[PDB]
Amino acid sequence: AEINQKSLELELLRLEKETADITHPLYLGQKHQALQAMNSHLEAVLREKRSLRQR
Amino acid sequence: MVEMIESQTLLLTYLTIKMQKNLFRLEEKAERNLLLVNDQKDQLQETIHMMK
Repeated sequence: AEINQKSLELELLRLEKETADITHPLYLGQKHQALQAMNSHLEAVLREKRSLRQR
Repeated sequence: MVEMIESQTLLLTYLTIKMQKNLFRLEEKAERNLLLVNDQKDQLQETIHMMK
């Protein structure tokens, strides 16, 4: 019985590790940040379109 | 007096041998019954674990 419990635990942990890059909050959070930085930059570029065109 | 003590010894010894023989038969039947039930327990436990 004890072996069976630990075996299940192991199986569960293995499944979680294999799918962490797309599922875990930590990794997903990093991707969000990178995307927000670029958004802001593009907003700025669009706001100064006239000046940039003139240049 | 020696004849009386010998008669007592004979009675006790007879009782003893008779009891021991019948007790061994019960112990064997009992252990067999316990093992059979224990085996049923083990099969149920394995099935429950797999379902979980």
